[PDB]
Amino acid sequence: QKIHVGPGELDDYYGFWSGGHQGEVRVLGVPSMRELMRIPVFNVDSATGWGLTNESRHIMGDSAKFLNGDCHHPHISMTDGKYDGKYLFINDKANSRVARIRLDIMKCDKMITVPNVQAIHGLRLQKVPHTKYVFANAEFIIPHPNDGKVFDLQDENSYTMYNAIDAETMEMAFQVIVDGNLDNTDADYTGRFAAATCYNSEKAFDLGGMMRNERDWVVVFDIHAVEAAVKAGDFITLGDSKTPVLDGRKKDGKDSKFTRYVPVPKNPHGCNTSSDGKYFIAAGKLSPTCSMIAIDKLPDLFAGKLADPRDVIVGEPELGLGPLHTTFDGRGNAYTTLFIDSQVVKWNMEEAVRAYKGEKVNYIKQKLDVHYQPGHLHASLCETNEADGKWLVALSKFSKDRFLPVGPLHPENDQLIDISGDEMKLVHDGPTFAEPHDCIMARRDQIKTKKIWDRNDPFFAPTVEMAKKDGINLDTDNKVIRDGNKVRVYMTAMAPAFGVQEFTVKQGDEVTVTITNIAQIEDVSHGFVVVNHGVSMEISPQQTSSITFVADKPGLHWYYCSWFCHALHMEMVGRMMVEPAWSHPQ
Amino acid sequence: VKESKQKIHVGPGELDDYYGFWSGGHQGEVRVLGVPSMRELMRIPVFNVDSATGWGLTNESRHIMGDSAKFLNGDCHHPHISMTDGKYDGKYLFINDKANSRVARIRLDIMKCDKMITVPNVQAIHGLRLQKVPHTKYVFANAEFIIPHPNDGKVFDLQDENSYTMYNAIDAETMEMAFQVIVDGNLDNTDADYTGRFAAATCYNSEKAFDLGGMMRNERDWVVVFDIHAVEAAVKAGDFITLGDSKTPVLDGRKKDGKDSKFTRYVPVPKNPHGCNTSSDGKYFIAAGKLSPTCSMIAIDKLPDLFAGKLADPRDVIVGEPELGLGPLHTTFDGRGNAYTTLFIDSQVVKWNMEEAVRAYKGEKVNYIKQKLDVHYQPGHLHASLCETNEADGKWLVALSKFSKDRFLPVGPLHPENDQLIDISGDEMKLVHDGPTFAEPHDCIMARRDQIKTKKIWDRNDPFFAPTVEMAKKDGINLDTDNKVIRDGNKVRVYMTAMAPAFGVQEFTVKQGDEVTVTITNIAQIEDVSHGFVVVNHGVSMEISPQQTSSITFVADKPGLHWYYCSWFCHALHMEMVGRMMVEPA
Ligand code: CUZ
Ligand code: CUZ
Ligand code: CUA
Ligand code: CUA
Ligand SMILES: [Ca+2]
Ligand SMILES: [Ca+2]
Ligand SMILES: [Cl-]
Ligand SMILES: [Cl-]
Ligand SMILES: [K+]
Ligand SMILES: [K+]
Ligand code: NA
Ligand code: NA
Repeated sequence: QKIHVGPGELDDYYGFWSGGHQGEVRVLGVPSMRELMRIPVFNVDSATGWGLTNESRHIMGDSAKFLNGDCHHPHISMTDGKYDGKYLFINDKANSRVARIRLDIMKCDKMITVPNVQAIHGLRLQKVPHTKYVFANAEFIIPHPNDGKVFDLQDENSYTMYNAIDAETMEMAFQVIVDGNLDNTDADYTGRFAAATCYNSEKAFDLGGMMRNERDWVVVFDIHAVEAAVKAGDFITLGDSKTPVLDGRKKDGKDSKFTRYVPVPKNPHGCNTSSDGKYFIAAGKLSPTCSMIAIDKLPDLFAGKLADPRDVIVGEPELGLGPLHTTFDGRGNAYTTLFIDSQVVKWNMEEAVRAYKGEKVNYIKQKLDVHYQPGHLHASLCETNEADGKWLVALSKFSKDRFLPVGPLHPENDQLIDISGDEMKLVHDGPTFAEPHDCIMARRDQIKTKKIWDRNDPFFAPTVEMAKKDGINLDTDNKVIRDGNKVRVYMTAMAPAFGVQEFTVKQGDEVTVTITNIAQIEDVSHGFVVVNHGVSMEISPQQTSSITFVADKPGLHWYYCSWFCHALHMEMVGRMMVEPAWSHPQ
Repeated sequence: VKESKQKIHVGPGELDDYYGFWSGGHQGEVRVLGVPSMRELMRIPVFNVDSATGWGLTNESRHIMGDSAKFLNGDCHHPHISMTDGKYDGKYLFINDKANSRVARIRLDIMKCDKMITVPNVQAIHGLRLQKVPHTKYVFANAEFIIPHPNDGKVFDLQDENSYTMYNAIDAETMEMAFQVIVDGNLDNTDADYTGRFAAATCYNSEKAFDLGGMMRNERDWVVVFDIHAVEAAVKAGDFITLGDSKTPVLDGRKKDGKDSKFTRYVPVPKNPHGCNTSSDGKYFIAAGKLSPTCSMIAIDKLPDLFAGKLADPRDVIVGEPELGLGPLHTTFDGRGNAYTTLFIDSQVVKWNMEEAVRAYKGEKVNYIKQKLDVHYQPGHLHASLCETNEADGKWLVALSKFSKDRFLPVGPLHPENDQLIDISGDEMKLVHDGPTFAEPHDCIMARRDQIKTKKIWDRNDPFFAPTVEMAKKDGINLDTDNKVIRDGNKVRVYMTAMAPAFGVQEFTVKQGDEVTVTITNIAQIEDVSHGFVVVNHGVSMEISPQQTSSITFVADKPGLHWYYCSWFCHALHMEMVGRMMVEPA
């Protein structure tokens, strides 16, 4: 398997890395492991202006006031259990959001703050018949309402919820109240079932409390039952949110129609659907095991045909210390990170099942040392029925001595491992910033990107509507619109000249600058920076972008094009002249 | 005969040979790479807001940024490492911000920005380089754009006698201004000699024009040479003025009725010259012709005669003007007598011999051009290892090219820069690696592994958080031991230690509207065991590495229970390293 990509060669896969607490999404080439692009999401990007521009702040909504995010879990939309390459979704644990990235323009195009919850952690997508729902875990138990009268996690109105978002509209679809809490989640290959791990069945807030129970569980959701209750109007709402809320808690030991709780040791973490659709596999973490839930026993479980929820468990292999996550080669082997033992363990799922029935058999095939303390791992196409068994990435949390010293803060070590054969082979150590937790790979032919924007793209359609009210034709006009103490500058941009090279305003005016890059070539980006005003944005071919700032300083203020576009790029500049306040009405 | 055949593969467990410090371009950070692997080992936030470490959110970072903490953007170009006796000493890295007119200093032992200055009475810090000999006493910085003085909105005319820009000298060690020199025209790039007496800067806008045609009118602009000794003498004698409310000594380096200043000489050089690079043998200031297909070589040892009025014509210090190709922008050196220049139009690196160019300028028929290597595409800066020092080792060359086109997988309308690693150890340049990068790093600098020495854990006396230690002292707090909540009206100052896997303060209660400061001291002594702190749905995030104290301030504006958690995976029980803020309603 080609390991190195030389000058002029292309990578064979796209990799989409979470940015962790840095808040962006990163696009890598695999197997070179080089970063090809950064996609700002919850971070503020000085380069493109994401978080500064009107278009990006419109997408972020009120959450544009936050300059931080914490993302863990990127996933690609699917149709019939295969990537369709339309969208990538990712969580924000810090400010309780889900974001959608359009993979044709490689930008976040939608973002939602999940109502009535704290901390969106686990996230994964419906596989079949396609990604109708984005499933997302809120990790922390809170009071409802959370108005400061009740703080007790044991109150009957303290709980967290499972969250389903409509992938296409990026509006909430429903929420399910659960017992305990929620960690990671995955979905089956039928559309009926989803599952999530819980580690705080104790509803405690201290370390010892959260470890009290020998088993927590994975909670299984019957989405068909949830949808049926929603259509029937059998739901409630919380606070000011219209999201249908269904109650998936037990009451007096009796199960709800929406959930079943399978006892699983212990503070389990990863929750991974095998690529043959057979199992939800939960990583035992504090228990040295994984628990294998037979998806084809779930209908019987929900129909009272089983005596004990544990009856849906058909394997519980002992693997090593600190199992966190599992992935799949598509040849019937699973791969699990051992955080404490600092290894990846390769094991055969069907032999673990046979061992659980007492048939003594060694289901462990190999243990590979990684460096060090691995969290997530990802095999190429593992989340689809096309799992190809070629590449594996294990994302480790302590790199110690594997890279040059760079001070007290160390990079992470994401190691690329060749799994095309019987023996796992460590091939590359990839240092990364800010703790990517998880990543996802896609074949090159599964991603189709645009090189020039469409003029009707929804990303800036609101800006086009604003332009229309001013009588502006964005493709041709270079005009300064005045409206009280607001100034709206509309210009075209074409290397190496701004279409409006100077304009004059009053001190204190609120200035919006809208720029349309009227170029037709590829890779001809322009920028716009106003010196000493904290103003910066990108405009790529056929894109319209805009930004708003207050001209709070009298005098002459230069603006310039930031994106090197030309031999005369140093010279693509303009001037904003600000008349002093003492010369205008006080 | 000697071949170019260095290894570029750095396998698992092997370490890079050099550090690379890349500018973050319009994204605003500095990036630490390993060379020759070209992998990114660390990101150092400077002018960007970093969600991961909290740079731009924490009190320590906003203290360093001062009032400029209000800006969320920067635009970097030119990273340089401090020198002693013309060799890198590994103490500091400096970098410019063109967007908000700043210079930042990075401490290379902790890999953090530790000082920042907004340069007074200028717009757009672009060109930047360090004094070499006897050490980096001054940071020299170009303000690119001509502005009115004062810039109070009375005069906008850039031809006015009080419209100009200035050359800036910052005291490298105190990061206070040392002096400014008014110049004719504008300033592009700058470098310094190997004695401390002279510095020089290219000027592309000798015309003081605002339009593209106006800026290209003069057949020749110049490089302006500064007699720094003469500037220092005048400051010591008190022969200076000050501008506005800045105490910075200001010297007038303009020509007056054709009469030269004591501080400057203007050497005519074609055309809109751009790069300004000092050869590693200290013989030449080499100015790249850009619009002229040449480089101009200024003999540094003729400059004393120039300033003494011993030379008939300022062109007499020009001793070479090789013709190289289309669009020469920047030059670097292998220490063997060759220069390497980027040809932006021809899209090449041209290797040429400086002493042979000097002889050609006298009329000898000698071919000084050795090789032209195609690069991909449109190179700007380039950098050979240790080129800025008398130890230039002739091993590696990076050319930083602005259009990557088809050299990487497509990733939408925006494309990465192509930073290409070239083996120059032998007679033939050899292209060995294409490195995609984000946001146009413009330039980079390399250092031997043994020139950089970093701390593995923080010193408790570190100036970086000394103001926080002082705050703690005023509250009677011992940061190494204490877990306490101080109440001060509507202000709450929480102080806690942190150790995997538990915050030293796991709950605290405040009043809605209180201003909360959380100060955390990581009392681990194990390398690489960093913790984080995130307050859910409050926009609060920061890093605390071993023995560091970090603090962050936010308003508790939402009643109810609000979770905080450790963002840095630190322990098998990382998910459970959490606490609760309880906010009582008003
Ligand atoms: Cu958020 S957890 Cu194992 Cu996913 Cu990192
Ligand atoms: Cu700022 S310019 Cu040729 Cu240096 Cu990039
Ligand atoms: Cu437009 Cu550089
Ligand atoms: Cu401290 Cu994770
Ligand atoms: Ca538990
Ligand atoms: Ca000129
Ligand atoms: Cl998982
Ligand atoms: Cl230069
Ligand atoms: K780490
Ligand atoms: K570019
Ligand atoms: Na939205
Ligand atoms: Na300062």
